[PDB]
Amino acid sequence: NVEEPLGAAFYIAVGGIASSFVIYNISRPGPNGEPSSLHKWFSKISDYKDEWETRNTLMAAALEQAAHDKHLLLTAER
Amino acid sequence: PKDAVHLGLKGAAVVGGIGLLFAAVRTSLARKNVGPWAIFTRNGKLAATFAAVGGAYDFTRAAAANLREKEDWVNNGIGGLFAGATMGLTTGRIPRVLGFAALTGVVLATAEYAGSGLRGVFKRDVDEYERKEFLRKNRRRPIEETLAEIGEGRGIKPPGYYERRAQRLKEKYGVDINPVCADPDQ
Amino acid sequence: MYLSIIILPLLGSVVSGFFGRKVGVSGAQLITCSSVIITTILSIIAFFEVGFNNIPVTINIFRWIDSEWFIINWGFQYDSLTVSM
Amino acid sequence: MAGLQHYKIAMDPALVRLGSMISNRYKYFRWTKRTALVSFMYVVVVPSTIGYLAYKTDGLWDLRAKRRGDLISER
Amino acid sequence: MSLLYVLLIIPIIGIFLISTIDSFYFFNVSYYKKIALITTILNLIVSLIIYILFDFSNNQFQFIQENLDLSFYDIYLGVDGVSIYFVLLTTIIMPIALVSNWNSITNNIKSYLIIMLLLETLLLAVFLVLDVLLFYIFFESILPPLFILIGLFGSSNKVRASFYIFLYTLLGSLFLLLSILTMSSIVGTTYFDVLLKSSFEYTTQLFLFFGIFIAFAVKTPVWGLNSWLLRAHVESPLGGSIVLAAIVLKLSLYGVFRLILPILPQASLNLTYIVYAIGAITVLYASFSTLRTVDVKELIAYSSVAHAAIYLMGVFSNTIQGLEGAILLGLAHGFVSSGLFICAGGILYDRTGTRLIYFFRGLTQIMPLFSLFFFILCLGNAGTPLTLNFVGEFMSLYGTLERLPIAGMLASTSIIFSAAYSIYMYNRIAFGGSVSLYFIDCFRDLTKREFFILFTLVSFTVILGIYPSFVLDGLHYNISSVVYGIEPNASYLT
Amino acid sequence: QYDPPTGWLWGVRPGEKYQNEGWEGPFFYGFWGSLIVFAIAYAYKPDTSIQTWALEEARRRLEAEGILEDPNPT
Amino acid sequence: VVKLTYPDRVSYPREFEGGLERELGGAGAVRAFLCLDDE
Amino acid sequence: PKIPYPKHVWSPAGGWYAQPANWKQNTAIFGLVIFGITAMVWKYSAEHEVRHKMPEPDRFYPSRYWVKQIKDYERAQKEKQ
Amino acid sequence: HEIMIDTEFAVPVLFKLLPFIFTISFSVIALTLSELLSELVIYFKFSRFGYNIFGFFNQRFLIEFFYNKYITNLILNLGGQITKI
Amino acid sequence: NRVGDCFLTVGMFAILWSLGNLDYATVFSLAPYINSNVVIIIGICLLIGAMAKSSQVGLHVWLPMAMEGPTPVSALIHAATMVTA
Amino acid sequence: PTPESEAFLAKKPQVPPTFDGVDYEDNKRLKQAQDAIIREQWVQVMMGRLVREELSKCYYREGVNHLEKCGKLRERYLQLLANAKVKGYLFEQQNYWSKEN
Ligand SMILES: CCCCCCCCCCC(CCCCCCCCCC)(CO[C@H]1O[C@@H](CO)[C@H](O[C@@H]2O[C@@H](CO)[C@H](O)[C@@H](O)[C@@H]2O)[C@@H](O)[C@@H]1O)CO[C@H]1O[C@@H](CO)[C@H](O[C@@H]2O[C@@H](CO)[C@H](O)[C@@H](O)[C@@H]2O)[C@@H](O)[C@H]1O
Ligand SMILES: CCCCCCCCCCCCCCCCCC(=O)OC[C@H](COP(=O)([O-])OCC[N+](C)(C)C)OC(=O)CCCCCCCCCCCCCCCCC
Ligand SMILES: CCCCCCCCCCCCCCCCCC(=O)OC[C@H](COP(=O)(O)OCCN)OC(=O)CCCCCCCCCCCCCCCCC
Ligand SMILES: CCCCCCCCCCCCCCCCCC(=O)OC[C@H](COP(=O)(O)OCCN)OC(=O)CCCCCCCCCCCCCCCCC
Repeated sequence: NVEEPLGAAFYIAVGGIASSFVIYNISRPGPNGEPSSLHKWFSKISDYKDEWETRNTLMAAALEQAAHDKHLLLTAER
Repeated sequence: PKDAVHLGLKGAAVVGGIGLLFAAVRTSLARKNVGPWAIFTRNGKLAATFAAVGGAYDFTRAAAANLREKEDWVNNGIGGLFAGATMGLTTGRIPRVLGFAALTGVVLATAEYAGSGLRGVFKRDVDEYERKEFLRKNRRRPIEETLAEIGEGRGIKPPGYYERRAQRLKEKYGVDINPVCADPDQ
Repeated sequence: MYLSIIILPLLGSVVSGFFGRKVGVSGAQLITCSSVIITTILSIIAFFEVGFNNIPVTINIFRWIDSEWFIINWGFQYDSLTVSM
Repeated sequence: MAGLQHYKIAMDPALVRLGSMISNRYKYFRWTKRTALVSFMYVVVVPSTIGYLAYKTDGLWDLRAKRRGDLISER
Repeated sequence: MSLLYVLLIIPIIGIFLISTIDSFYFFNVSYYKKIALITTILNLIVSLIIYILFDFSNNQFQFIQENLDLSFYDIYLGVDGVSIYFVLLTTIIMPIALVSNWNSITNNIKSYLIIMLLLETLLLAVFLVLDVLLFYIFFESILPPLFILIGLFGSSNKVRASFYIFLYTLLGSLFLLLSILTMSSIVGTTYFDVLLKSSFEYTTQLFLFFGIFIAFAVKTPVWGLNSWLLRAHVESPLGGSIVLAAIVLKLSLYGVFRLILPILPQASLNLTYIVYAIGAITVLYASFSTLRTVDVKELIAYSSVAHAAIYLMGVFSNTIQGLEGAILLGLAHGFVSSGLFICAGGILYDRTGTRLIYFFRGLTQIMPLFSLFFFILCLGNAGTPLTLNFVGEFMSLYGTLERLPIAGMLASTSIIFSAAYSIYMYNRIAFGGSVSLYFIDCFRDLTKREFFILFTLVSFTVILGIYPSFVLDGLHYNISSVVYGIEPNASYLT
Repeated sequence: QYDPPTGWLWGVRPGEKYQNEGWEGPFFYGFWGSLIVFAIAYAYKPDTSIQTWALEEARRRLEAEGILEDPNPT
Repeated sequence: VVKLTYPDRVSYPREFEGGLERELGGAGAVRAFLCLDDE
Repeated sequence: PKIPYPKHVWSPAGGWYAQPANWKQNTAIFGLVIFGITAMVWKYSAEHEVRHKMPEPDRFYPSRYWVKQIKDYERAQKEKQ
Repeated sequence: HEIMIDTEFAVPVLFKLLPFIFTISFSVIALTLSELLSELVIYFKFSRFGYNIFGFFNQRFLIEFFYNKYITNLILNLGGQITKI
Repeated sequence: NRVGDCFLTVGMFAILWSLGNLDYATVFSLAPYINSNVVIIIGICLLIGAMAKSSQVGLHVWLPMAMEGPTPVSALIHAATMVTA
Repeated sequence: PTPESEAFLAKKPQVPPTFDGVDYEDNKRLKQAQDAIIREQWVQVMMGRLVREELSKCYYREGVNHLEKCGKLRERYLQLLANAKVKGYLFEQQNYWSKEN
């Protein structure tokens, strides 16, 4: 008459389904289009309005000049 | 044109003469007293083999040049093919025949395509700064040059593809191109 | 109902196979048969709902594969033939 | 036998000998009429055949939005 | 200190702590393994933080740090869509590789962990460098740690294996180096943002293509250049094998996106019928050969050859679908082949001490958890749907068929033979009679460790198999940049 | 008649408890743990895929024709 | 045997008014029998 | 008779003749978990079913009671005169 | 492609009831060939013509002997040649 | 069956190649309008896939070999539901 | 028309979809040109996605009458299927063409 306990697999699956239902509902933008409190944080931190555009441009121009200086030295008349 | 037999004889002589050199060193480095006439007795095969490879090589390239009526890298590889084949024939092993032919024909062909500087690379005698700058900034080219190398279709559909597409199909299949309208009202 | 016909045999198969130790032999037979019977009954209604009154039912849940032109969704569609079979 | 003790297996000598012969077989390959033909069939002909068909038919067709009165042949 | 540089620094700190902790505490080996595991966990945590901040539709390289102190050989790091998922796959896989060997090393544990941690920094550097020479420097830097890993911890034939993987890779890479040096000479620089802007002449592109393709064919590997994989991936330690198959095979795939698609598009278009003949040949010859392979890890190693041919055919399709399928199949093969090597090299080889398939039979009877995961991994290796392996195979094969139908049909036939060799192996091991009479001792089923390194791998493939959008959303705009062609009425707007 | 469910999970005999090798801590809380935390943050992540940006433009450009209906005409 | 012994069609093909051209998709699709060649 | 079987093998499907003494209880808890998901799915399918045709009032269409698209239509259609 | 109208009217009555005639007839020969005659069939079985027919149909037209040998084992030998040569 | 699915997979490639997607409401909305040769290429492929899953004379050898399973499996999967896919 | 959302402000191409007039030395403007090429291609293709979507609703709504009522929606997709395809910027960046040829 040994009894089999439910175990941890049952709780993880039910908890995972319950958590998935809970997390999805609270993450919705709501009836209005205004984002959530936590939605605005993840946009403020990842702003990079032109930061990658600025940094990349200077790097490309600097290395283009650097390639130019070597081209001058490497092709100088003997 | 060129004299295939005359060039081969010069080919046979030049690299056979070095074989005669290597044959004398073997005779000189021979331990037992074999006298001076072992240059052609015990090592005559060595000098003979060299004279054969050099003859086969210069004959065939000259011959390949006559047959193709051209002078390019193909002929030295072909020359090296029989040159390599000749050395393999001395061992009497078919894989040795093919493999040494393959080795020689490949090295001697990439040597002529690339033009190894062992005698000196060709000097451009131009502003070498300018060639690099042109190659560096030639970032946009006329579409015709690309169309010559890559052709039409295979996802490369320049403006005006559909008009010439119908013309090509009419010339080959004799079928007019006219897709049907998908609207009943039209 | 239309999407319950989908998941009910799935749930019955997951519990019986991954928890046959928990429900035991009779527990598994009770769930698979019950889930299939409940699913079977709902199909009979769907035959009336779709086949007899001629309402095809479209149900789209979420995109499966989305590349440029291919938009394959986990979408289900009830018409006369699928309720016949 | 290995670094970490495993279970006791009935290591059959015949099967052990078979699995060693396979691992050592490369050392005994030789060029013969048979081995040259098979090695030439698989490495050259069949690949060059596919390369011929791939080359010959590259661009021959496009299926995109083809209709009645319009062929599939592209070249 | 950019997040990308943080990725390369954490595994180096772990090396420092591993090799100095004895001066602060005879230290226990468990300590070293815990330092190494946490080190890889924090590296995974950083790669997840980057992914949250990553933007899916930017043509600028992201999370780049300005150097401006130019030298001859500087290391610039940056990430976009094509590199973001390879970085994630490296950070997910390496913790699993560490756990997969937790109990099976037992000697030179410090050396194993330091080598494993160094390999993480190098492989990540490969996917993050923004320069073509920088790419080569890291693609090759991993050979000596790989050479010493196999020799220190490999099986009986690890000497021949370590030589094969070192010399094959070097010889091919030397031809790739020649092609790379020609590019830097003409352009003056190998930086991505300015080398892609350049335009090489057709015959230059042709000779640049051979040099690069010879290296990528040794690393794919293509059939006939794959002896090194048969030896190395089998003779390697289990962790080595996981890293070798799930990460190192991908470098040539990621390298096709950065070294030939943008700069050699004419050569790629005009030579596809040669790539496809080799790709078609590899799909058939490998599939037939693995059907007759008797070493279980070599069978699983040989499957990698067949699948690598499919995503190699995808990257040369010039289509949006083929390129997305190629990355998704390369990612899918990373999880599934990792699980199959844990099943073979970790579970079976630790119990029996042998890898010959002749000795296994009926393992399902005593080991139902192993068989449950083994079957799901045998389904995924067969391209069964709801695995990320199907989405990648279908998209990769669709591009191959559209670019060139004769190769698509032949590559399609892999749907039969992958199933054929995967299920046939599965039956001779898990099914096919009762438990093999060669086993004297009974076997235990999966330990908690084995269950959770397999459950994790089968979870990733299945969830990504049901919602591949997680990965495709961050590939759509960047994949678009590598396509070469124009439409008749969309080109040249005015 | 039926047998009571038997078997040793993880090989643990009924007498004793599963012993920890030390990987369980970092793996269950560092590896999987961070993998659920990341999943939560992914629900709040802004949508920057090219497709949704393009569907919005495709919508208006279709609303300029008769295929779609403008919610806010003129 | 069947080729030498099989019954000829015992009914003229049915004709639909207007050919059902609009209902089947306009002139760009396949329509039905409408005052067409005998068969 | 019943075939002998190893007692040391743990299978989640239960094994050879597994039937726990608490099988009735566990079969009820799992049924409730099964029921709740179906309710969750039924609520979803009521909300997102799409129909371009509306059933006639007299016909046996039991879905009109729980679906939103028909209920909104019938509620609006009740306003006559 | 509609042929249903001719099915109800154009078809001749003889062919419409023809399957029933064969069904209700050939049953009696089969029912008479057993428990009534019961040896006409064995006489056919032990002839050389019947023995070859019986096996061919019992061996399912041999579409599995040529499959196993000229399709399945061909691939197995192809794999053998590639691994060994 | 996997042989049939290869032909079926190729068939969906031909749908995707010609129509942009393989959703039912699109394929059948454009069916009367596409190249007749395309439809043959399309049509043949899924018939071969249909040939495998319904045991047609070419790929037919699995259904009787598939009678090695328990009898209800033979009744349900191999006699009334899947063979009708 | 649908109002332009805040998201569809930070990713609007400030430049036309072309490479004429772009100085390839200047990185910002070339990158903007490549951005304009790709986004136009994707915008044109999601039109097909919406047309495909509408045709689906039309097809079911019309049933057997789909061959006669959904005609306008059928052709619009077919035109888009004929033209729209993300082909990248790389060809147009590397190959100038002129209509007056
Ligand atoms: C799984 C498939 C199951 C089997 C179904 C096959 C159904 C039939 C399809 C056959 C098909 C589809 C492509 C198959 C692969 C595409 C995608 C693969 C599958 C995607 C998943 C392959 O047909 C190809 O066959 C080639 C053979 O060489 C020919 O190429 C060229 O051959 C030489 C010149 O003809 C060149 O010298 C050579 O240089 C080329 O090479 C061409 O005929 C054609 O390209 C197209 O067939 C159709 O082609 C067209 C033009 O002919 C025909 O139209 C006709 O043209 C007029 C004169 O013809 C007639 O007056 C007119 O009445 C009619 O308008 C059709 O009647 C039909 O024939
Ligand atoms: C695509 C990859 C898989 C994705 C889905 C993953 C599972 C999702 C849920 C599937 C339904 C539940 C299946 C439970 C099966 C019974 C549980 C079990 O494994 O027992 C082991 C059983 C043990 O059951 P047992 O109780 O009889 O064990 C004791 C007796 N012995 C040990 C002798 C057997 O082991 C086996 O006998 C079979 C070994 C292989 C197990 C394969 C089970 C199916 C696995 C999922 C198949 C998914 C199909 C996906 C189709 C894809 C479609 C495109
Ligand atoms: C092997 C599985 C294969 C799956 C393939 C993909 C699915 C296709 C087959 C299933 C078809 C139906 C899928 C389920 C549809 C409904 C999901 C659901 O539960 O939605 C309800 C919940 C809230 O509804 P909401 O989305 O907010 O509606 C308003 C939004 N406009 O919406 C939610 O977001 C809640 C999410 C809850 C968690 C998911 C529930 C899944 C239900 C099925 C579980 C199956 C696995 C069982 C695991 C073991 C259980 C013991
Ligand atoms: C981002 C750019 C990075 C550039 C490189 C920066 C440095 C990278 C690492 C280079 C080498 C660092 C070595 C770190 C370990 C040094 C500390 C140490 O002493 O470890 C000792 C360890 C175990 O030995 P021990 O514990 O003393 O003896 C116990 C016997 N019961 O013994 C060992 O750990 C030895 C481990 C095996 C050898 C290492 C793996 C092969 C390396 C080949 C070296 C040549 C190539 C170098 C490549 C550098 C990275 C590209």
